[PDB]
Amino acid sequence: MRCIGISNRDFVEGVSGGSWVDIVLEHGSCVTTMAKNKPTLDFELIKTEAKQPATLRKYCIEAKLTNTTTDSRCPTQGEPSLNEEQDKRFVCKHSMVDRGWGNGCGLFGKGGIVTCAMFTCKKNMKGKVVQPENLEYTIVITPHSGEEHAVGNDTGKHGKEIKITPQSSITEAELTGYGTVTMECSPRTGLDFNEMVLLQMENKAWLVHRQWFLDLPLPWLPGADTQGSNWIQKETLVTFKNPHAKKQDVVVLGSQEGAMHTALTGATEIQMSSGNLLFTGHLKCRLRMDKLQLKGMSYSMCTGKFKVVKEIAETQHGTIVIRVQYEGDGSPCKIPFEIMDLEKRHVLGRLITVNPIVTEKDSPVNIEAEPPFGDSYIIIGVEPGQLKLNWFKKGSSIGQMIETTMRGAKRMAILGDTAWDFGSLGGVFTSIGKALHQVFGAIYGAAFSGVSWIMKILIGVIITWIGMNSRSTSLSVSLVLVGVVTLYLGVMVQA
Amino acid sequence: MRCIGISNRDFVEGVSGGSWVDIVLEHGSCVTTMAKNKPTLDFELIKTEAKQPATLRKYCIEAKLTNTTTDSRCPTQGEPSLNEEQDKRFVCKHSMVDRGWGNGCGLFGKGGIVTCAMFTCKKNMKGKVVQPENLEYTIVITPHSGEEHAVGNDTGKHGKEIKITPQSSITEAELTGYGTVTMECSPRTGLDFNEMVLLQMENKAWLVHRQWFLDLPLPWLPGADTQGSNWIQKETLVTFKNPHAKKQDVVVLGSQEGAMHTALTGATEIQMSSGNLLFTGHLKCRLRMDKLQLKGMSYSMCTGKFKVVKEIAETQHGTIVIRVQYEGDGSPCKIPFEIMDLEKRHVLGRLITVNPIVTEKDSPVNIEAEPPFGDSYIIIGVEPGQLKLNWFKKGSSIGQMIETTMRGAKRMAILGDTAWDFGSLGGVFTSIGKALHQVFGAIYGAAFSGVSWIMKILIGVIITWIGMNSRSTSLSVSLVLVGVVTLYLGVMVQA
Amino acid sequence: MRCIGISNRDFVEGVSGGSWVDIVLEHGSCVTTMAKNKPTLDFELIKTEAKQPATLRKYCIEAKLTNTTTDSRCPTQGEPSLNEEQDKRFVCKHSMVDRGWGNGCGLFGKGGIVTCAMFTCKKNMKGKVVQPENLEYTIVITPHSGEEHAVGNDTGKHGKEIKITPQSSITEAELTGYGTVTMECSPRTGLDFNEMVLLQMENKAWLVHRQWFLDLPLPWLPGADTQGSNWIQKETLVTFKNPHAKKQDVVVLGSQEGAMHTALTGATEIQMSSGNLLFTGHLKCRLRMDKLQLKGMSYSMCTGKFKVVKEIAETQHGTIVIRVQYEGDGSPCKIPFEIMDLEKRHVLGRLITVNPIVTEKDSPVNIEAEPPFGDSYIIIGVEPGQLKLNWFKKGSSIGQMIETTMRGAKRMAILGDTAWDFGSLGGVFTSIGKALHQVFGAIYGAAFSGVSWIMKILIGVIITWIGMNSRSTSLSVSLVLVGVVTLYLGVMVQA
Amino acid sequence: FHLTTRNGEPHMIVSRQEKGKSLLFKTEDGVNMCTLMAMDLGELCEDTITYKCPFLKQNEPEDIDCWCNSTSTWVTYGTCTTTGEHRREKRSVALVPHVGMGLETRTETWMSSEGAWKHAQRIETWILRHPGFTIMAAILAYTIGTTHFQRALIFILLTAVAPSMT
Amino acid sequence: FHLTTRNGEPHMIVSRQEKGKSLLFKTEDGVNMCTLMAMDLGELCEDTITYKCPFLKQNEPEDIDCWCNSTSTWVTYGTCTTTGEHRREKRSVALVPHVGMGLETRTETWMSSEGAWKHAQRIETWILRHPGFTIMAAILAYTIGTTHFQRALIFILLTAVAPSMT
Amino acid sequence: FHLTTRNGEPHMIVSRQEKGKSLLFKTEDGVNMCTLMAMDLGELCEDTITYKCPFLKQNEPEDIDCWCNSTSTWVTYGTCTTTGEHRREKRSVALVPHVGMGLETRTETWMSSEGAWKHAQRIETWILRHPGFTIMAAILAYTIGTTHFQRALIFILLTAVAPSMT
Repeated sequence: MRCIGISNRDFVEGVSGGSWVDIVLEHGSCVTTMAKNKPTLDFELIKTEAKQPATLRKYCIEAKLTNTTTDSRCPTQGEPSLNEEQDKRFVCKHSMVDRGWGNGCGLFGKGGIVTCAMFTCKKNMKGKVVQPENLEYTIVITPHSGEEHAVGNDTGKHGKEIKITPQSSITEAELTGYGTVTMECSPRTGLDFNEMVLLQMENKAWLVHRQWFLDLPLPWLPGADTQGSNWIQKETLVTFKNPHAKKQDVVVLGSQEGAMHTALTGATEIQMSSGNLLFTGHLKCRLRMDKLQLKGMSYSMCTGKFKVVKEIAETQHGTIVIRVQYEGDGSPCKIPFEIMDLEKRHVLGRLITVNPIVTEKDSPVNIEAEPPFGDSYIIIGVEPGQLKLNWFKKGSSIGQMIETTMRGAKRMAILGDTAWDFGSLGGVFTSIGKALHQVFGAIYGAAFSGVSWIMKILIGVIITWIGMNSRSTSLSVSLVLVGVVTLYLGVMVQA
Repeated sequence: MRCIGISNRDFVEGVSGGSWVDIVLEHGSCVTTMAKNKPTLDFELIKTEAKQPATLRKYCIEAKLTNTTTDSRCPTQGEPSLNEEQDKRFVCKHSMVDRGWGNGCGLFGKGGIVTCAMFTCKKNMKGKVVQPENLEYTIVITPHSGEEHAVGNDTGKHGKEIKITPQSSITEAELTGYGTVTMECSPRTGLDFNEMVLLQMENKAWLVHRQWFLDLPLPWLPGADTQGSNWIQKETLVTFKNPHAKKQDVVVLGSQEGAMHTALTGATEIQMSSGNLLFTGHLKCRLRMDKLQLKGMSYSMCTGKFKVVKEIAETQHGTIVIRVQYEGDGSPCKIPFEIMDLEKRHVLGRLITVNPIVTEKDSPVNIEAEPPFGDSYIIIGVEPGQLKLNWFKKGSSIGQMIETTMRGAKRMAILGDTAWDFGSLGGVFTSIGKALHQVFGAIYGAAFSGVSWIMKILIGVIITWIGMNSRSTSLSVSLVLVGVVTLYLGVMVQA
Repeated sequence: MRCIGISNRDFVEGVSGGSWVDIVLEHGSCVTTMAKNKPTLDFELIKTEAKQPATLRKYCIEAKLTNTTTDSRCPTQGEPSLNEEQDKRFVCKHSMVDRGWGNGCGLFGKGGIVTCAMFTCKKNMKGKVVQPENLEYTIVITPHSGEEHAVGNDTGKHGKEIKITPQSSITEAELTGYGTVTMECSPRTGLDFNEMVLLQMENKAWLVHRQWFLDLPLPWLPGADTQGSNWIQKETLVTFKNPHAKKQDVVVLGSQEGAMHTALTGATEIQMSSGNLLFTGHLKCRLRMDKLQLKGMSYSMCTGKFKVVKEIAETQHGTIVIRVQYEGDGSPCKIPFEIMDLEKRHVLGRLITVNPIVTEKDSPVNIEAEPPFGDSYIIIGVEPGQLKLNWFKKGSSIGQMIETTMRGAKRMAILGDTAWDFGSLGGVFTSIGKALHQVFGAIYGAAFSGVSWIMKILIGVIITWIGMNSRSTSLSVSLVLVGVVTLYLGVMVQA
Repeated sequence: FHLTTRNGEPHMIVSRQEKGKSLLFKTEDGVNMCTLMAMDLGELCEDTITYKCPFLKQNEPEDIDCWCNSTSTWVTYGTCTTTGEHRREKRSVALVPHVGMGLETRTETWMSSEGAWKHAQRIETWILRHPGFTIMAAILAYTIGTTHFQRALIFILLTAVAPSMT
Repeated sequence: FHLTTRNGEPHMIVSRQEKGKSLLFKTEDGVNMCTLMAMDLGELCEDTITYKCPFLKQNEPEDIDCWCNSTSTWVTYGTCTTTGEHRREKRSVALVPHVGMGLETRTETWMSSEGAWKHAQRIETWILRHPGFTIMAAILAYTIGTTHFQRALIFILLTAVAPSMT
Repeated sequence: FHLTTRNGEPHMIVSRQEKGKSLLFKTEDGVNMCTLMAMDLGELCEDTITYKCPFLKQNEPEDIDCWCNSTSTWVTYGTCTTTGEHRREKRSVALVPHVGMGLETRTETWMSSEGAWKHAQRIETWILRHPGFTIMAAILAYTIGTTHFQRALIFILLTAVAPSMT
């Protein structure tokens, strides 16, 4: 009851044999969890954080040149040997020039020169590498209880926010009034954060790739060292000119701050100051929701008169959301709510908030539902005081069928290898039932009669029997597979 | 009639009821329009001009220069910066030269020198682009009144000049003494304009492909600028003598007008002195001669003396142009005008200026006419004083037949796709009729008996029946097509 | 025995029709010649040189300029001509320069200039072409006697070095003890030589291509030319600055010797001290052996004891070295060296040095052997106290089969068409036997019994009889061919 | 030889009035004895060439235009001739256009010899430049064609129609 | 003008307070007349540059900024500009950070998924970027190939080669 | 100097011992003072440059080194630097060598025509350069193709495909 308005609405409407339900979570892509006799939920990752960064490497953006000594020897005397060459504090080189009888030496020949200078590092340019185990995932969990101050909200707090640390796999998030749900939710099986790096300057920062981050022909200092003397990639900034005699116009290039800032412009700027808001990364979230329970589910069917305050406004996914008030008495009380045909014979739609509850007098109550495309009558209450609400929604049924089926197929594909339980014996049939649900359950529950499970499994065994004794083996394979799918997923959907 | 000596004299031998003749017109090519018992017209374009052309990019041609300076520093001091070089108004370069130990700074080595000057230049091109909108055509319309100053005269005050443009669609024009003609024209057929550009130099102009401007290495000015201070590729004109220690004198390239004239030769020269004669594209001009009156068909018959001043000035088409004076009284009157055979049995000529009429005594009249092929007699006047002129035309019958049908074929070729009225339902039949006329009607009216139409359509239906009831299908397809063309084109010719 | 560590080695074992080995000799390769009743020899090349080279064209690199003259005449006054021009020793140019009325002359216009100067040149190249005739080849012959300096020694007294030149083809060389051996060959079967030319400067040299050697744009001199008067393309070294007034400041181009060191480097370098390294091109050579016998054979076998100094060394060709030391008494003596198989019965391994001898006791002999890849016993000495040193030799017998057969095949293939003596009638049999014995001879010698020739030719005629009277004609062609090869090649091997 | 200062350095403007002669002055630095050894110094112009005469104390001058034994200084002068002109004329820059098309028009017409034979000449030029396509068309004609007349007609049609597409 | 002893040799520290004046002093080595002649000198700051000043025998001063004529000595001084700022040049080095990505991501699910999608998009582009070849190849295969396997080979191979060919 | 009669005219040899000053001498016409504005003057040596000094009466000396007031002459001088050596500068160009004769590649490429013919040339180069794959493709075509034209078709398709995949 928190994610009514965001574009990436998703629904998972299946359960496992051991109630080990599996979800994917992405930035901005909330999820709604349905279940039978159990409270429904809404899951989202609200903010991604990367705490305790690892200082990968450091760059000296600007340079200072000091204590620049230099010496030379006449030809055949060998290179001069000062004490700065051994010390890495000084960056330096040797070369040769023609010297001889003209300029002091004996004969014209290529005598050696050594040219050394202290390299002082005025300013730093920090690099941060995020490892998979350093992702602190902030997850918001909100029930479909009946709250009001979460619809189209960000801080709306009736549920709980939990910081998942991948070192701690199992975690207990105590949802108020309903108990707790076990959190076994890993980012490890998501995309690998192996090639993302953050450049940090003063307080601002950008995001850029690792290979690019290291390719830069700049001063190159390791994370472990602190003094900076152990200095690598010497010749990036000190550009010695051609040595005439002994001196050469040793000068460090100007500050690269402006140049590299101009170059880095256009990359992914990150306002790191409010945290490492990484915009990518799957979270693969396995949950035992059996510990969770609905304190409100079994309250008495609710008798008194019942009225509506605000009228419907459509949502992005196209779901009924009604704020309704209860003028009667008997609170707390289980409120009737059904979505009937216009002749009040057979039920069409589905309601998200299983067993809606009204445990407070003179308060709005949020009721959620999802009809099909077609005229329908939301029937509320019991006579005296019956409420009938005509409703219609646009679209094509096949549109939702293909949309939901393809969305679930992609969800299972990403929630695939290493994710769905294939190694766990006994639950293998349950795991394949879950998978077949996540792909074909839209077709099963919507297209194929809704359904009354007993009679449709009878039809399922009928189609299996016709398939096995068919005039063609191709049709036999094509039809008995669907029939066994129907039977097994009817045994499943019953749960 | 104006057009004598112009090689490309196209003909329209006939008119229909709709009279929606779409004349082709091209540079250096006149057109003659016939019409049964209606005034006969001569069409020309006298002058193509694109008024108010746009300016694309100016090019420099003759470079003044001043404030040239050479600054330099000793090696190991960095090439000096100048207040001169930071402004685009100047042109400049940095270079490296071996300053020796005697050369001011006694430390021999290779160092930087900055050399540069002001660059404002005197004579400049005018580059210009022409769009389809700005195409203005100047159309000359003349009647065949046979006024004396017609042979080899273009702008003489005898006809009408109209300022046609695609921006304009309809405009009536007045032909003095012959009524009204509507310029409902359609200048649609611009050849191509993306890759053609106009160039002007003081008092001369040229046409050249756009790539030639885009690639020619000379100084630039985009059309927007007006100060003449910002230039692109400005370094090409300046060519620097080899650096000489601290001297670095700059020189440019001198008079390029001669280089332009000798190199650009072979491109399309345009005589802008008389305006810009754009020899490009054809004109596809629809004219309706429904409301064009003829003054003199009702006049009496000439009965006086008859005399010839000058004999035929033989034309490229062998068309008799008789400049003849009628001292006889009674004017205005209709002229006897026969073109007869050797034996003088039957007439087979084709006079051009319908209703040859003398407006006033003691005045010459230029009668235009096209005799048959071979030898023949021209009969002017009536006995007594009957005037006979023997004349021979060298052309061959089937020859001139095939070339005139080919001229019609070309005219329909350019007057082809999107031109002939295919959209107008009901008028599609008339459009195909006029097409068959403009191609095969020469054959129809000059070879097939002339013709008295009733008996020839009888013969045509006979031919069609024989072709349909023939022994071979190829001959049937060959002959029934000719028959149906004969029938329908005859029905058109009657109108 | 200087081929240890030399990768390319062939164990040619045989004598040709005229009892002359056909050496294939390549730089950095080995040859070893064997035959029964014939001491083994080692044939090598150690030095290649070209003497009395021809000077294709002399290049003088550094040009000094003297006695430069310049003169000019005003326009229309004339074109000056100087006697200095007629003498070709000067480089001369004509030119055009503006003069003027106020410019120290009479009128505005282009007057002529002639400027020219002497062209001396001090430093010069030396480019020479080498003909096949002028080459000299340093062959060296070594005996397999096992002497201490006769193993892997580049300066041992044992070896004898001879030079080979076409001018003295039939030459006689002497080997200590063994006697007289004949030098005779024309090695011109190698790569073409006309495509290469050698430059030399002071001491360094470069191998380059003739057309490149002539392309380099500098002054020339024909080969016979030595006077310095004639000079071709002498303009490039003498740069004439821009035409200017009455002057043409003549600039002398700098020595390109540094430029040549910059360019030629990367190409094929050569040092004259080591002689030309024209390793390209095989050297085929004839070499008669009839005039040599076994030296030391008269020495009796000694029945003392044998000791081993160094362990069983391994070379790069499946061959074993044994330093056998004789602690007993009775030196010198004919070495008993033999092979046995696991059954201690058959002599299967192949020996290198026939009848080795000991110079003196306590001076061991370096016996060399080639057993087959497998397990065998090198029997040193004779019982009692024999030494049946076991030895496992890695590899596959088919390995050496394919390797030796292929190497001999390629050896006779590069020396194939127009190389092996097919024209000689009667000697065609000897040439066919030569081809088989160079290619198939290892089949007779190594794998087929070792061999004692009489018994195996009996076996071969038996195999021919079996193959002829066989059940299959394919097997007949496969077996009788091998049998006749065995018989005829054994007859050849006896020679 | 009018003297001013720019960038904190002296700046003398010389003219023909003092040409090819030793420049002399008395300034704060001392007795300034400059030699203007230059070349193009004529009467004053608007092509204002400028120069640094460098400070040279005693050494051997070389590869300089002007020098002064007292201190570095600026000198300037013109370059135009006596009569008056920009500078010496040269001829340079490489350039040439395409060559035209006019009074011919670009459609098959007029029965002319050149126009009539242009199409055949282009066909045979294409055939010479495209032997492989010619062989391929011949093979297709052979396979599809049942009669030799149809074979030749189809081959000619293919060879004539393939270039017209381009 | 401040003399120290480093590496067994004298070291001379000079400031701009004695700029443009010959190095004159007196020590036990003798009358050490010496000269500094380059104009790179700046004020006294931390950017210390050094030299060795060679010893005259007969030659004219040449090839060295400094020149002594009594005993070789090392001269060092400051080079920073008058505003107290180190020397520096405006030249800059960097690259283009917009787009780079060669090979990444997990090992297998990425392999399967991106293989399916890349093959799908590649084939689909070949089928829509060049459609007519596809349908003509399909009908040609269906007409010519004897077996469905053969027909599959025919049109799959044609659809593979034609868009690359065209 | 040495006023000799060279080529039948007066001829002088001016050296560097006097420089940048007007010479004075005597001839039959009288006393002649000679200007010498040659800036690239050195001391006398072998490299003797020579002039034919003009005669000017009153016109402005322009674009010339030498001139007098009475008569023409021939002034010469050396150009050796202080060390006494000839003129000096670098560089020129020599073509970089390499091993093996390269004669298989000349002329530059027309983009459109060579792009069009890239496939035709590439198939030929590839089919020539890999006879082994030619044999395998031929064998596969021989086996698969039931009748002759199927065999040829499969062969040519594979030969066209093989370069493309590379």
